[PDB]
Amino acid sequence: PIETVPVKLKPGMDGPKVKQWPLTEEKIKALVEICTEMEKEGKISKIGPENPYNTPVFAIKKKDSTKWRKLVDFRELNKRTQDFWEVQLGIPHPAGLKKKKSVTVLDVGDAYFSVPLDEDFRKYTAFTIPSINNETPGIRYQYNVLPQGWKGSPAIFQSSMTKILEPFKKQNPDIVIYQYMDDLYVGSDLEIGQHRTKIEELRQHLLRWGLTTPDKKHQKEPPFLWMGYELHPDKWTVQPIVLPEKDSWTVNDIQKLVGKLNWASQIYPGIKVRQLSKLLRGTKALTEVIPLTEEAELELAENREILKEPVHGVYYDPSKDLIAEIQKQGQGQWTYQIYQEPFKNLKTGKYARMRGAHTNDVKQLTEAVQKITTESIVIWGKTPKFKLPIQKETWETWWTEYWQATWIPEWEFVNTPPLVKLWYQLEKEPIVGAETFYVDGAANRETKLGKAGYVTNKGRQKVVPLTNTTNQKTELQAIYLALQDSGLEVNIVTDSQYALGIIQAQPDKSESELVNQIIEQLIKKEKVYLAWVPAHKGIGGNEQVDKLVS
Amino acid sequence: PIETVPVKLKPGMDGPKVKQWPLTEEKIKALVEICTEMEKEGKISKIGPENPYNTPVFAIKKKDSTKWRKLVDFRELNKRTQDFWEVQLGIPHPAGLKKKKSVTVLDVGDAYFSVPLDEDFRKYTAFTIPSINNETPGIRYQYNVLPQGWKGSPAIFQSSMTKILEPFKKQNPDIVIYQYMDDLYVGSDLEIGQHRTKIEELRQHLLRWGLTTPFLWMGYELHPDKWTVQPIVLPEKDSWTVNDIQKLVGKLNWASQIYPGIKVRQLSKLLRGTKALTEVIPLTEEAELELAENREILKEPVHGVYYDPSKDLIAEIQKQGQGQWTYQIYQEPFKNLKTGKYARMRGAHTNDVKQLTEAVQKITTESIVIWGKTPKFKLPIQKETWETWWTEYWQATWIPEWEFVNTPPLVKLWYQ
DNA sequence: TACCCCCCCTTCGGTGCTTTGCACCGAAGGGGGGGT
Ligand SMILES: OC[C@H]1O[C@@](CO)(O[C@H]2O[C@H](CO)[C@@H](O)[C@H](O)[C@H]2O)[C@@H](O)[C@@H]1O
Ligand SMILES: [Mg+2]
Repeated sequence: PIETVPVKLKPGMDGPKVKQWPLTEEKIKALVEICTEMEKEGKISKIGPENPYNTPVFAIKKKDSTKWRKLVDFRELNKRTQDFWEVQLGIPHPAGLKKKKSVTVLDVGDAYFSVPLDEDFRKYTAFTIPSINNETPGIRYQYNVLPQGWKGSPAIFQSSMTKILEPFKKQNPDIVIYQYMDDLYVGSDLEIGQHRTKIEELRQHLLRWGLTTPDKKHQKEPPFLWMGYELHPDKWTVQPIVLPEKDSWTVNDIQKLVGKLNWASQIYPGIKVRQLSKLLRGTKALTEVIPLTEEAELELAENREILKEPVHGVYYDPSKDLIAEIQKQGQGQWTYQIYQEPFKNLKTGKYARMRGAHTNDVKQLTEAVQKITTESIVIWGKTPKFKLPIQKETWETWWTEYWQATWIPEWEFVNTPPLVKLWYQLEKEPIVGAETFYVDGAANRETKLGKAGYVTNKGRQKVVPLTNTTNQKTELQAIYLALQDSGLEVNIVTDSQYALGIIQAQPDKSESELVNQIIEQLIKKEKVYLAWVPAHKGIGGNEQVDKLVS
Repeated sequence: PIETVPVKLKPGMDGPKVKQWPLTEEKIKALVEICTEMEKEGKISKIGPENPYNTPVFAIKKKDSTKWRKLVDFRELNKRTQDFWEVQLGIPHPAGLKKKKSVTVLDVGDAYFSVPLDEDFRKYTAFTIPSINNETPGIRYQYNVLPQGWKGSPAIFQSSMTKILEPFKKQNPDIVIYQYMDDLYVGSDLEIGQHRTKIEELRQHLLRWGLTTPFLWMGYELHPDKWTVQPIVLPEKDSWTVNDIQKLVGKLNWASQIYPGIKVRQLSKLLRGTKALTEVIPLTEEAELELAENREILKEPVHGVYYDPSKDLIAEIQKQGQGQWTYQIYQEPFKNLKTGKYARMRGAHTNDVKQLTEAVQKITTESIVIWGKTPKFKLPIQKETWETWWTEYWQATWIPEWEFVNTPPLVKLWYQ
């Protein structure tokens, strides 16, 4: 027998006492027969006069099956049960597998019910089932094993499964076993005879510890169904993706739709979800129907064209380098491919996170590289060589001048438009023979009415009244005014820390229409010098323009 | 048959529950080998998911070392473990260490594996080794002996440590020895040859105990007597443009938060009109005194700035470009205990993250020598960028606390 | 009327300097996927 795992309740808390809700007849019948089976197997014990505890029970159908799995609502016990540290750290990915001569996929049958619960804890799993729709009091039962619905059942089974597999792996060092919950993957470069032997040795060792491996779940011939994928001997692919083609879309329809596209992006290159996700943004409840934007259904059409073809990934060769190649897709969307040989993608993906109100492509490309680096270390344990649509000169100018530390590992330029570039560069020194604009802006906190303007050495001046604004908005506005009214070269002086912080980071896109307008001006200019001075220190036109807008 | 020193967390605090981060292949291989050898020797033992605690682990190579070293990020555990100053186990700090001509850093963490750890405290040292592509669920261990990198290990071991060093100390009473975490700081005023000689003596002295009652051979040489300080300096010009004086006034106005006697009145007056930034303007006679007076004020030390042993140290770092990095150490804002500048570090002109990692290590090293504390860093870098790369460049056996800041340089304050 | 893990996109409230607006970030809830 599998040694138990000592499990306690949270200090000073007692077991659950939640009475069964009313159950519809059809379930009550199937429930009683499922209980009696578990009684005969010994998975549930019959005692119930002495245990005051009860938890509600329910049943749902098993996937692709007539069979019914009984469900226990243990959330109250969950709150009172000690916390567990989960040993499932991530999800295996087919692109991390090496190619194997012989492969087997088998599943443990009735996983949780083959691992004996901690002796003392069994009494708290107590439950009651109405024998005939609350006609007869019914029978109380306790679990003898890990019960479905208990927050500690996955971790305890998972760890027990590993302790059982531990000696088998150590004493067969030329086998590779991937364990996810009960589900097992077994690969070897052995003759299919020696492989079938080792497999049978594994099932005996597993059955010997009370873990069955039914033949119904014993896959022997490709394509192996595993973790939602299809494994062939030299290529892998995803199990078919079902795209809802409904003409009427609710919120929930788009959520399901966007999620499926996300899942597809791991191998289907070029998937984009920005426009569809924009449809989701808003207080709209799950039921309300939403019409597709013109650009939104253009994205869906391009997605279909990607999902039309059948794509396949290859497996990993630890002797070859890893290669990551990124392309800009516009509007803060990026896709990438990881591969070791051309056009034989291990996997693909997308990065589209828009973090920050004001950013640029270089920042986003760095974030995309950082995501790819981390995803790669998870799957292969090393950093891939990168191929990026950015000139070496561009990057060198960016990272050496930016005030934050930033870096990209070994990479080379790939000349695939649209290339990433910096759209403007602020001068380091004031421009001789360029009009100098001292700008400032102010708004009344109570009024929300503001003025923005500037004064110039040549004596040019301007003040603009503004409504429904803030101090910061007016400070940007004054800089916008100076850019609009100046020549191709201009020196601008301001006292807005807020404004200079944004502009000096060379953003090329912004969530603020006004910042976007400033960016547009900066791109048109030839030389722009920004300088900060402290406010209220009687400096230059700063003190003169501070009186105009105050 | 050694009795375990009982240890308790600070009342009202749970153990650490920090998730393990992904590890490269070479680092997982190093950990699996190291943890296998440690398990055979009883230093660690396998545990299950019923232990709710976890602390991240990874591996490093020290400077000019080819052999991997296991490193546990006990920062969370260290902040949740009872302060041993209340217990009186805490180590005192020698003010003379920073005055010695040479100070050698010795890894002595191996010694700590000889002392059992209190049974009731072992559950808090849990860590999880991950696997490439998640082939296996995490393999959890916990510590049975004093673990490297935990602040309780040197405290509990201090009794044995003082006894071991007692002969060497009495023979050479001029040598200062300070213990911080897994390291031994041994400073002397001897000539370099005799200094390394005395360090070699102490090595074999430690082995004699190791034979009777990562490796010890490595040693790093500091020279704290030569540690410069980088102060605030005003430029020297004979001709000033409007832009120059605007910069000067802004810089002086910022410095006034540190030196209150600084004035900008006569200099600000020079900016009355609205003029092109480029225009050259002669300094008024009154202004010249104000600048010279200000330069004099900057020379003198700040008033009422001193080290408080009960307050934490804070370090800020600024990237100045061209491989130049400035830093300030303080406990209260604008009361800097030390300021400095680094240039031409490893990774200069190619890698920002390596340079910043080196700066953090250098600053922590100085803080340990000068005050016996490691500061909390304000790092000029994005969180994702730092977390992606820093373990590739880390070469120390401790890890300081850090937070992330984004402060655009409006005044070139610490660097001209 | 259930449990544990990973992923993306959005929303929302807490936190700290850009200050009483604005920017950032982590949590949580929607979806996808895996297994009981
Ligand atoms: O980079 C900080 C990052 O690390 C985490 C997880 O490892 O926490 C560790 O680092 C913190 C920063 O010093 C420590 O305070 C903490 O104790 C330590 O576990 C994350 O919490 C944090 O985002
Ligand atoms: Mg003003």
